[PDB]
Amino acid sequence: HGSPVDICTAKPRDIPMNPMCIYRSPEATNRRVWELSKANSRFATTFYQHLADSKNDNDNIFLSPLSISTAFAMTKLGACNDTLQQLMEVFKFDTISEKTSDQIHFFFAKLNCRLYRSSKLVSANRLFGDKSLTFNETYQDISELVYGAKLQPLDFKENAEQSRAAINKWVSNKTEGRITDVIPSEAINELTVLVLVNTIYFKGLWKSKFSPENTRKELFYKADGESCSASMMYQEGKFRYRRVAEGTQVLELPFKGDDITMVLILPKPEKSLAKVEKELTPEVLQEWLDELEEMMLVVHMPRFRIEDGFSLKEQLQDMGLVDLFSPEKSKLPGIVAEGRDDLYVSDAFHKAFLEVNEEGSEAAASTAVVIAGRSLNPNRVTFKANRPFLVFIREVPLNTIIFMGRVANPCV
Amino acid sequence: HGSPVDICTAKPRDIPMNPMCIYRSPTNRRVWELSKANSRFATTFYQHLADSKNDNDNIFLSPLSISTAFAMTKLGACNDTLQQLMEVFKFDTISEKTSDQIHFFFAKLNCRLYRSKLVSANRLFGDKSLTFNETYQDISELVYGAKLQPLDFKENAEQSRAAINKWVSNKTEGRITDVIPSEAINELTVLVLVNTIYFKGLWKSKFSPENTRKELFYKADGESCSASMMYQEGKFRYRRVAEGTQVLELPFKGDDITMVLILPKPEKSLAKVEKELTPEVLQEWLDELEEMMLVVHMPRFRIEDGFSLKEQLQDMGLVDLFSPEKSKLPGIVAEGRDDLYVSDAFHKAFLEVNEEGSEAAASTAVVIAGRSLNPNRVTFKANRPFLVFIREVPLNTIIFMGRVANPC
Ligand SMILES: *[C@@H]1O[C@H](CO)[C@@H](O[C@@H]2O[C@H](CO)[C@@H](O[C@H]3O[C@H](CO)[C@@H](O)[C@H](O)[C@@H]3O)[C@H](O)[C@H]2NC(C)=O)[C@H](O)[C@H]1NC(C)=O
Ligand SMILES: *[C@@H]1O[C@H](CO)[C@@H](O[C@@H]2O[C@H](CO)[C@@H](O[C@H]3O[C@H](CO)[C@@H](O)[C@H](O)[C@@H]3O)[C@H](O)[C@H]2NC(C)=O)[C@H](O)[C@H]1NC(C)=O
Ligand SMILES: *[C@@H]1O[C@H](CO)[C@@H](O[C@@H]2O[C@H](CO)[C@@H](O)[C@H](O)[C@H]2NC(C)=O)[C@H](O)[C@H]1NC(C)=O
Ligand SMILES: *[C@@H]1O[C@H](CO)[C@@H](O)[C@H](O)[C@H]1NC(C)=O
Ligand SMILES: *[C@@H]1O[C@H](CO)[C@@H](O)[C@H](O)[C@H]1NC(C)=O
Repeated sequence: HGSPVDICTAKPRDIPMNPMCIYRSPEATNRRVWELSKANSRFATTFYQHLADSKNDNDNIFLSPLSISTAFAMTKLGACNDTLQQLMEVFKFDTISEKTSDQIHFFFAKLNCRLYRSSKLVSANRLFGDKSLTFNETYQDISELVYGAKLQPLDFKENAEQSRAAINKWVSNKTEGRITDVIPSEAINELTVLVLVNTIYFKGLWKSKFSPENTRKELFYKADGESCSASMMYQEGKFRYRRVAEGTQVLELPFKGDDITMVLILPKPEKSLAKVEKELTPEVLQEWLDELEEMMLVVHMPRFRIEDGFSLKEQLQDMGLVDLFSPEKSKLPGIVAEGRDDLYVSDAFHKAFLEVNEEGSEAAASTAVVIAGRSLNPNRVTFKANRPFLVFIREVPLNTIIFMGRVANPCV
Repeated sequence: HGSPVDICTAKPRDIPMNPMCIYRSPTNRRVWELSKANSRFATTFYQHLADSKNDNDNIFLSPLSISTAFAMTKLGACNDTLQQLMEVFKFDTISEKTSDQIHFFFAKLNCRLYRSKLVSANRLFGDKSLTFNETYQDISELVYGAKLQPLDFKENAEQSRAAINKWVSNKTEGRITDVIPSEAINELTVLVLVNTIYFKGLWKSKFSPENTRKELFYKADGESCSASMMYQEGKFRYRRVAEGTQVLELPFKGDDITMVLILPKPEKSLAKVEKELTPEVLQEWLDELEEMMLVVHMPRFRIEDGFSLKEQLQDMGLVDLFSPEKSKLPGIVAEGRDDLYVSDAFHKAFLEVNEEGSEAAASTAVVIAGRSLNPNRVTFKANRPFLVFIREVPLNTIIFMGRVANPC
């Protein structure tokens, strides 16, 4: 009698499932799966902000924070010491009050089971290790059981570029031809050892379809004030909506099953999207969603397609002292007379001197922090018009942000 | 009737410390814990600095000085600005609770440090036309002894610049003269927080001029030049650690302040030693250097360095995972290969919205590799570039540190 092992159902009894190292973290569904979605959502918003920071407000942005959280959780499996701790912290997995890092994989397995079990929402993970190497069995086993990531051998040593073409094809296969060149040229060479890959594919139909005979060409105004032609869709009906504080709007468009929805966030005609992006936290997002009431309204949005991509190594390691140097984001309310927070460090310098001779040595140094007050120029476009907005594709019962981004240019 | 409020004496309760905001982070153990944090910023920051420079250029800074100035700047920070500040400077690793308690510990440490000559002076220069918050002003005077001198930025930037620079020059015996560059201050400048640190000690074991000789020094780019090398033999704390690195400690009259020189073995690049550098590693080396009779020979030289902190700090978010040296992934390959690191990682995404619904896709690829090679052009035994640390031993504090890449 043979029975296929399944983590969703229960853990094996003999197959060892313990990572090589362990990090003990500080401090209406499953408490575990819930707290993990909360951590994931915390990485999504935090990462998004940093991402949006390094880009031009005229550029679109689109990513799957869940996808990223998944790939690195998979990579975490073999991490140790400091590498493991940083990973735990960077992805907010350590915000799960008291819990060893190895428990994260199982909660992650419980989440993926609930997510990928109306509207198509699939995911596939895979490991591509070099054929000449011998990979650790427990690692290979945990990866297959927790993330369903089997290890496929490739010849990086002798056939890098062909191996790359292989991994890219696999991913094109798991995303219906949508993601074709995930791994760039020269990214893989004879020194490569293992490539961990995650993919997520989603395609749903509106619970409340739009009718083609109602789409119209209209001018859409970008952040820099320039305009372009856009096809705007139109329909009126009952939709969950809400006009929050400062005038921000939140609109939820659900897909056939109702458990996956698209949430649109538009700032007040006078305020910029950047104001809404910096204020974005997982709690704020939750408050908005919470206080959403259904009502008769006219939904007016552009039909478009956007493709985006970026290096995580680059983005992840550039999260240092950012706010203090930003006129918009800097918060230094304590310095001046009465809360004046337009203060920000315009620049800081350091000078040092060292002399060593027969009698001894002399050393000097000075650090200068230069704070200045400034402002943000007014927004070019103030009149009501089609402007850029935020987009989220959520799984509601699981409180999970699958996709998210900024639709800054839905043209041509 | 009147007793000056002195923090070096006081206990947490006595000193009323209330900053605008607070941050909750996850028994002189504190002063100790603070020095560790500073030391951790020190190494982290150095590695990043060394990284963006040419291995042929010298490097010299005072991490303590930067930590101090930004700690002073932290007094008026809030929300995300305050958290980042707490984290980037590793203050969030101090087993405490509220972000305000570190200014109390930093004061305790500055007390022990500044009472060989080792002094420090901090001052705030605000625009005369503005009104500065009284509490902020009081706390900066109490904790860092930073008084607020008014200057006319709004009307006389260039003159005010000259003023601040002259004060710095005064507190560093004319060593640091142009800390603040031109155009760095203008009509919109509001406040300039300045820290200063000066040190001058004599060797506990002086060097004799009659023994200095010009010797060839080989730089990182291969070429060689002449340097005046000092010579003397005696008992010094030393040690030839793992991977063949040498650590030498030359103390100053008083023993409480010392210079530590770090030299990698011939076939190892200084750059690789810089990249592997961690507070713990540094500690272990220092921890048990044995005293022994040996011939110490080092160059006599001077180096002056300066740089903008914005660029550096803005990107201080590195993760060992992307570091060939520091990455730890012993669980992937059988037996435990240590050299595994993520060479790069990519994300790609797609979204299409139309009348019928929407379609989204995405992939994340993490590429792990091993066998990273650090260029090494001077692999023979000769005078080469080394690391320099000037530390306070009873307070395990790194006051100054740098790279001597060209004493010529
Ligand atoms: C200067 O910055 C100060 C921060 O260091 C800031 O102090 C805060 O001021 C408020 C109001 O004066 C205090 O709140 C008081 O009032 C509330 C309600 O009236 C009481 O419940 C409180 O107990 C308290 O009595 C804050 O406590 C105080 N924060 C501190 C110092 O702990 C000043 O407001 C700033 N002043 C200027 C000129 O802007
Ligand atoms: C593959 O990675 C494994 C981590 O998931 C790692 O597991 C460790 O394997 C060793 C065996 O060498 C276990 O040590 C055992 O042996 C002693 C004496 O026989 C026992 O007393 C111990 O309690 C233990 O059972 C480790 O405990 C085990 N680590 C854990 C926590 O699972 C393998 O070593 C790696 N294998 C290869 C090929 O590198
Ligand atoms: C930044 O943090 C401070 C607290 O450290 C927050 O201050 C509170 O602001 C609200 C207004 O929304 C007031 O009702 C409270 O009285 C404030 N608390 C204090 C200091 O008494 C502030 O809201 C935070 N700002 C952000 C980024 O949301
Ligand atoms: C890394 O952690 C392991 C246990 O997880 C420990 O045995 C080892 O000494 C650590 N490595 C270091 C930092 O020396
Ligand atoms: C620096 O300031 C002191 C007083 O604080 C003054 O006496 C001294 O002359 C100044 N330094 C010099 C010599 O310029």
